[PDB]
Amino acid sequence: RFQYLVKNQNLHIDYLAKKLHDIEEEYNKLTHDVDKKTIRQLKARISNLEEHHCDEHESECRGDVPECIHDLLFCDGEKDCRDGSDEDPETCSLNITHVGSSYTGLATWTSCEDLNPDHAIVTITAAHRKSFFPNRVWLRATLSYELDEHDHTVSTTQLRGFYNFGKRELLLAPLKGQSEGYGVICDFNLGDDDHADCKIVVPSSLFVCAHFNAQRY
Amino acid sequence: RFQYLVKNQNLHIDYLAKKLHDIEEEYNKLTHDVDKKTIRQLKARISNLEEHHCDEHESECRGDVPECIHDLLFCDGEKDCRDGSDEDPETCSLNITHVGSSYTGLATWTSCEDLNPDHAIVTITAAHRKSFFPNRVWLRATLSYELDEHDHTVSTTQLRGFYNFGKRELLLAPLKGQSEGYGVICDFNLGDDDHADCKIVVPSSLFVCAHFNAQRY
Amino acid sequence: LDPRLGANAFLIIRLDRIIEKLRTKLDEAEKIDPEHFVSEIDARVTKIEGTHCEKRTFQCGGNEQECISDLLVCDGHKDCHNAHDEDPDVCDTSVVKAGNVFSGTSTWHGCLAREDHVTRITITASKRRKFFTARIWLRALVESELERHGENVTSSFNAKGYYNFASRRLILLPTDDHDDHLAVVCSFNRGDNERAECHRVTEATLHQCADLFVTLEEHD
Amino acid sequence: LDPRLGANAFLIIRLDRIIEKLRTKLDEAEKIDPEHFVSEIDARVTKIEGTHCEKRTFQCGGNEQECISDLLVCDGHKDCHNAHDEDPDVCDTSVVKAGNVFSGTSTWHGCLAREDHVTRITITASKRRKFFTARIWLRALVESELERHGENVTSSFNAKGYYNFASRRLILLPTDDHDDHLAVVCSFNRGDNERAECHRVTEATLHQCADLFVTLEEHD
Amino acid sequence: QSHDEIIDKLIERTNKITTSISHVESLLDDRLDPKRIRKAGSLRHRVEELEDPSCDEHEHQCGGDDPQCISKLFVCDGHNDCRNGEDEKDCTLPTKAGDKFIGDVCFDHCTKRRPEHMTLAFESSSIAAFFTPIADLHVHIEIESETDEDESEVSMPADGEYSFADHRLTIHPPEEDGLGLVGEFDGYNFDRFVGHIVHELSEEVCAEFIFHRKK
Amino acid sequence: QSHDEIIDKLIERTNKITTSISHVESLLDDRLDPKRIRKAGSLRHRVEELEDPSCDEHEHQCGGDDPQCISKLFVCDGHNDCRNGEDEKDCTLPTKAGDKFIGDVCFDHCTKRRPEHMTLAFESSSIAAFFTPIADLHVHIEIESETDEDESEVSMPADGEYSFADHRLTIHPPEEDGLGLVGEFDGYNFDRFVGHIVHELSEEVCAEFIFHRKK
Amino acid sequence: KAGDKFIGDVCFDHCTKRRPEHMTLAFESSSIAAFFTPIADLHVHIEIESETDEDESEVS
Repeated sequence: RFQYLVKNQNLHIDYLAKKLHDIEEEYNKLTHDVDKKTIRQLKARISNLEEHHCDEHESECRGDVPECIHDLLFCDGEKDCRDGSDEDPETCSLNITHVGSSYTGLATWTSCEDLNPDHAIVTITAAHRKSFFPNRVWLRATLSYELDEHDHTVSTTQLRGFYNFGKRELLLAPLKGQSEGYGVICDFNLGDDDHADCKIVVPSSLFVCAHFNAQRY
Repeated sequence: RFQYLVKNQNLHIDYLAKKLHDIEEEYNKLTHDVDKKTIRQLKARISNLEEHHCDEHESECRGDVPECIHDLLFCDGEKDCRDGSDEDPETCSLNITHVGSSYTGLATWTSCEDLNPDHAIVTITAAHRKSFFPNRVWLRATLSYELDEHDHTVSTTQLRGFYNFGKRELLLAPLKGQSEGYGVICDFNLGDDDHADCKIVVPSSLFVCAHFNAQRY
Repeated sequence: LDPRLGANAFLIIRLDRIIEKLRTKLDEAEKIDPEHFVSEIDARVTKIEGTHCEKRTFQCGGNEQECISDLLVCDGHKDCHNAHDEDPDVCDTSVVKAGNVFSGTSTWHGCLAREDHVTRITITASKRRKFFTARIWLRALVESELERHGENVTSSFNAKGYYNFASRRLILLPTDDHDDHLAVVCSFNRGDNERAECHRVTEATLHQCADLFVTLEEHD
Repeated sequence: LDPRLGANAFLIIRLDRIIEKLRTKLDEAEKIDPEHFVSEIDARVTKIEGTHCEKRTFQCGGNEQECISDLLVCDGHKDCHNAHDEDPDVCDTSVVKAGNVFSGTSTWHGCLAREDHVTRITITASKRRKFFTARIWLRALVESELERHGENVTSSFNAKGYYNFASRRLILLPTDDHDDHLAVVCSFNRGDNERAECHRVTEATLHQCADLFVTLEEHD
Repeated sequence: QSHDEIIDKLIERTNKITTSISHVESLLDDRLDPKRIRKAGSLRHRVEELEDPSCDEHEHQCGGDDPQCISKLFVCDGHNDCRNGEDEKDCTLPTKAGDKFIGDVCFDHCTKRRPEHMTLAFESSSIAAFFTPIADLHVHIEIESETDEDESEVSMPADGEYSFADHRLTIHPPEEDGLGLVGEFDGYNFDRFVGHIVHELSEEVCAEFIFHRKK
Repeated sequence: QSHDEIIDKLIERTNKITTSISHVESLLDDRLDPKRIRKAGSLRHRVEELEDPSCDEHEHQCGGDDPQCISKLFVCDGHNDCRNGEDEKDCTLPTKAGDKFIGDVCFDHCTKRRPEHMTLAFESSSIAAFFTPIADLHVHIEIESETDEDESEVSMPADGEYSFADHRLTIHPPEEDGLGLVGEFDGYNFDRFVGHIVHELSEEVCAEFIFHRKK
Repeated sequence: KAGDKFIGDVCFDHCTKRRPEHMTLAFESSSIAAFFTPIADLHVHIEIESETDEDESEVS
């Protein structure tokens, strides 16, 4: 009969459904593919870290050609470069320029700090854009470092300065009027964003008062 | 294909097996029929309890006929009865005759017992058979009744006597030599085995010293 | 091949009708419980098998045979050593428990004008303590279905009363009603739990005006 | 009727082969874990990315950047506030845990007469405290498969030593053997856990006689 | 081969269930089984006998859940007395026809000879088309006596009826004398019935015989 | 009707699974998917570059689980070096034929004109039947210069080989002068290769051009 | 067979110092010689979880 053979066909199916669920199940057990977003982070971490050809205050054009042009020429407003590597986002980027990025690490004073090396925090307070501007900001920030754990106090000096594209280096000094203010030099070049090799200097001679390897925050 | 349609046929079966287990299961939930052995016990309990025609010391032949013959005539050795109801097991039975049946109840003394009615136990110690003998034993037993709960003591008088088939009554008296001994009368006739209406008497006058409704043990 | 296997089916199709018909039998089987019927006879007979004891006394169990005064015996704590009461079978709340509806025919001596009819006693509420076995205070609704001039009417009055564990008695008196329709009284020992023997009576007189045999209606 | 239903089968039979072939794919898929491969590169690269710190000092985590003396830092109780150690990922016993067998090729400078060959370090036993992270004392069996005149032979000696959590070092010295075949030393940071970089060395000299890169053999 | 391994599977499973099936059909039959019914119903009767009776002697107790009393005359009108429907469900008329019953004496004030036995042959039996309740009978009461002098044999014929509810057959006296027989059934169970010989008018009992159905 | 209700059932379930199936076939392909492979393998390379190298400059590192160093000359003998079987599994010869590559200058001490660009056309390429390891090439190095006076165009032809393992093609100097080109691949990825112009004997680098494959 | 694990519950131990509560017996390998039925050779690891006074000791 009609009713019949059907009663089992629906079974052969109710079957497959299970042999499959017992699969989709054994699937979830095995993890989810890491978020291309992972590889990307590797290629990054890696890429940040080898020499570049250029002697100082020249930087290479972003793109395929190596070619080295002097740091200064940015910007014409126009593509200094033939390549126009510039025009590409990785150069004109928002995040890069973006203000109110903060970097911290554990400052261990060669010089000052009798006490046990304390937390240093150099954070950006404002930095000039205009519209177009592919380039490096000329900026203001704050350098804060704990007095103590005990004291629960903390020094906060205001700074002025810029960021060198070519150098990958952040150079800040006390704004003024303090006459002793302290300043700070942070080198990018892991190649990473986040990470920098900062050193608290004396705004005079640019002599290293203390050193701290920083991360963002 | 051959392999094919089979894969589901075994399923249609693996099916039935379940629709059945879900039945045999719902079966056990519903109780087991009480052990014909139950009805039997009812017909018994009931049957033990209406008159019999006979005036005293006559009993009816077991079987279909009512007929009444004098208690005594048992046994010829031979069937006194026409019916031969006798020859049937319910009359010549083992259990009935069987020695070392004990009956107890709570004796409440009209007479003696200042104290709170105590446990009485009339138990059979020996009782004559021969071989054939359909009939009633002429027997010996013991009557024991607690002094107290407190005392933890207890009187135990030895008895002699018989059991009247017709009467359904157990009649025991102190064996002797005590000169005061006490005796006991127990009537069967619920019709039951187990149960009896015993009364501790004075072996003299057969006057009721105390009464106790007994069960076996 | 195709025959021994395609025919081995006409064999299975059979089991399909069988197993099904078998379901019907398992349904018929649940309706006659032997273990139930037997119980009906036991109770039926035990009902035939008076008190040795004196009234409002409690008869102990098999072991001894003693009388105990009711109130004292249902202490709620063990009256006696054994104790008869303590054993779980009697004390068992559930069967006893009210909230049941009882219906049945009320045949009158005719203190009431009105022709024979049905009464429907239904337990409204029931307090005790938390435990509380002996005594069960309760409110209930008593209806009758009687004909006035005109159509079928229903005389309901509200009642208050109690259940006496030992008494195996349920007494329901009227509340404050203008009707003040007379008090109903039911006893247990039918030998079913379900069933009870009742009578309509007056308080003062404490006569019996009518006979009423009720039965618990199935909840479903 | 018979066609649309008897054909709807040639449709289902398909899913049967499909679902099956699909099983094979789920088997192929378990062999390439991406999340695994990526990890290989991470470790592979982290391996490329020296110590700032001084030797036998412990580098803290991201937050600060401080050096701690090894013994002090693996108190077993928290060395530091944060603490780097306390976080479950490093401390995790399982990966570390011995009982593993490690094999690999031992290329000699040829302090030993004998041609290059394979060594098989296998952890015999491993005591600590109950907890006990820092230090893991252990016994192990070192075999080599080398040819004498005549057939393939196997030089096994028993060893005793320790594993230094921080050191990422496994030191295995010979027991009292007449052979007293020279001590093996393995370090962790391959960046795999599995894999280790070893060297055969003499105690006294504390020179390197041979290079040996081992890999944990699968237990199954 | 491939074919074979297949084919075997389905047989031995069809039976593995055909068992579990009849297995239950048994447990069911066990709760319906008729020998249990009567045996229990029989017990019920013993109880129905105890007590001051619901219905009258004359009146018939319908049952059951709810009692109701109707006349013995009253059922089986053909109108229904009973909600229950007793007056019409008891499918079988106790009274057949042609039956022979052998009675064993056990108490005979009544006759001079007192006989050992007494056969009761039922010649005819007819029910009026309108009346269930009463079935009219024609019976020959046979007797094998030994007289002092000789041997005597007797086969006195008498009319009689069997009442529906009562299960009580009244055999109007063969004799002028007005000794009559009155046997009241258990009924089916047992066709065995106690037969009282009475003075029809008086209803004095003066002879009891246990009658057994001869097969 | 009865027929119909039946028939529908089985269709919509065949698909309800055909989905769960291809659903997994996807999750699987995701862990095999080739774009992920190269991308990861590419990362591996970056690492292989770091460090004092397992194998020699000359020598080739087989891999992998267990290292082993064999000569660059040494693979691809046709005997197997490798347990691993590297000398024979790398299915593809980097070096095709007919390819054109455009180089963008970025450091030219080397020529007078320094040109902006420099096209590299591959005329022929043949491998000896016995030698995998080295494929011989014939190439035309085209150049569009502007001279002071006029415009000059050049298409100097030169021989050269591509080494198997190195991925490094050496273009023996077209010139008497013995300025030659030496481009070392990433290889597939990228056909882009840095092209160093050197003094063939010296191996002095004096001109770097980034060559991109023209499609 | 082979592969079996057996857990022993002590009940009389003159024998060891610690006396342990328990004692696991793991069967690693088992091979019979092709000629000999009568005797099957085994390789076993006797595991033990003792508590020492000082610390805890484990053995295999």
